Amino acid sequence: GSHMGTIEISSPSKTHILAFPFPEKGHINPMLHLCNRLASKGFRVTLITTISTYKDVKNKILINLESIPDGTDKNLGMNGYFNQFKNSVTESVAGIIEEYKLGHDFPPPKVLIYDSTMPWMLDVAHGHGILGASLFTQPCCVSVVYYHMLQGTIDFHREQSSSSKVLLLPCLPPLEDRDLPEFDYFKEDSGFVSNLLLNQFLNIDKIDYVLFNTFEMLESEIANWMSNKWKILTIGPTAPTAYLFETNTEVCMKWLDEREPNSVIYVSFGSIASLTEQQMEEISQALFTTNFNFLWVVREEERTKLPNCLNPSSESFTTAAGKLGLIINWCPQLDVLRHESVACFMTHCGWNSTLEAISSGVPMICVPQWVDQTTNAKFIQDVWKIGVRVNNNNGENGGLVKKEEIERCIKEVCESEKGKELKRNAMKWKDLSKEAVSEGGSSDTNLEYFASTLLFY
Ligand SMILES: C[C@]12CC[C@H](O)C[C@H]1CC[C@@H]1[C@@H]2CC[C@]2(C)[C@@H](C3=CC(=O)OC3)CC[C@]12O
Ligand SMILES: O=c1ccn([C@@H]2O[C@H](COP(=O)(O)OP(=O)(O)O)[C@@H](O)[C@H]2O)c(=O)[nH]1
Repeated sequence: GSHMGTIEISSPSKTHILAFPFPEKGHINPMLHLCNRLASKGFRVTLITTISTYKDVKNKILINLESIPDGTDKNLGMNGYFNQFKNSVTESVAGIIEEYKLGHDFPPPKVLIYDSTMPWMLDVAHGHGILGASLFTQPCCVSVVYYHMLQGTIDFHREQSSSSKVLLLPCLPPLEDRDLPEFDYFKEDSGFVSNLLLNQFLNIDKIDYVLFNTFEMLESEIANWMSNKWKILTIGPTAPTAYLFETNTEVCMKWLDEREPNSVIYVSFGSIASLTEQQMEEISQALFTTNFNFLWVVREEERTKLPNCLNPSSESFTTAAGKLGLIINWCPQLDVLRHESVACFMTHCGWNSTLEAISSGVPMICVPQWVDQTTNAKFIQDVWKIGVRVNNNNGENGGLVKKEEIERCIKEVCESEKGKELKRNAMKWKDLSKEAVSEGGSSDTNLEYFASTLLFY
């Protein structure tokens, strides 16, 4: 009694978060993990995705799901394709924000978490009166290389046949030419892919929340350098400690359950990369002669590039070394990596696979293909010391990696005493990533900072 007044409560359950990943699995997956964490804190979370990825996201998922049209003419070059994409999703998401601003079941949107490679989405959020959070899907270390490239002072031009160069940037180890992000692979479209990653920093000072899927201890020096400059929040890994529903889960878990512990080489080049027939044959011949079992993901659209001596969703093998192999179109990667049967991970070093391996304690054989995969491999081998990087036959990044070189790297990681060290290092980093996302860890604290401040008056 006695008093008279109204109390108003701002809590996660009446706070509405919008999330909009770039429509590729290396962008969708870290976003979905973050959304799962945010729903667990009680927030209302709506995931917006393009119609052509919608069924994939639906199969994987508390989370409200909205589709938007693709904006993909499929007939234009990369520049016109992306600009149509930008225009379509700009009006699409603006529309959704406004429906929800006038709705009554849901709270009005408080923030839009958008993919860092769609920086024009900050203009949509701010133009419609809500906060913007930019989710980077690459590590801090390679992201700052893009910032220095955008600043245009340092010369990143390279004529690698004339001389060799080493680049020193603040709070980064020296970077050889092969350590830089790889854009020449894209040939005529190299400038476009380049611009797309440089432009992540066009509005960096206007972003309300700068979110990186990494943990501070993994990237201490450069994260501090970026925290001083832009007040970033390292919130990773967004994947949980010991999930997304992936395909072939029961098949892969049953197969791995029937293998000896620490006996399986897990091989994946991610969702996008496509290897030449020659490269596939080098890998095949290594795997069929090594002293280990193997689980090798070859995507459906890549099966025809397999060697002549090998359509079918999966194939089982006894190898020429007496071991067992399984070739499959897709696997639950996080569950595979955390299986006791897995000895090591031959990976293209996409950032999600890298951080999922780190979070799982699995040493890597690095076969980087392009963009940040080269830089990631440099850190895996020489900084975190949890893998070895293959050497391309010719000196180049697009050069063939021979079976003998693959074999050499298997023997080092899996049979040598150096490999036992690499595995010790990987369990150390596994514990540190677990510590970062547990109560009082830097990533747990940073993600709570994001969540708590959303509630502020
Ligand atoms: C570099 C890029 C954008 C930045 C994000 O990190 C996602 C990657 C995926 C790979 C890359 C895109 C940029 C667009 C791409 C060139 C695009 C392609 C168009 C094409 O004809 O071949 C591939 C699909 C995806 C793509 O291959
Ligand atoms: O057989 C597979 C291969 C990949 N992935 C997942 O797909 C993502 C691949 O992203 P990454 O950044 O490693 O490389 P990209 O596909 O973008 O080249 C990661 O979340 C993997 O966990 C998977 O679930 N099953």
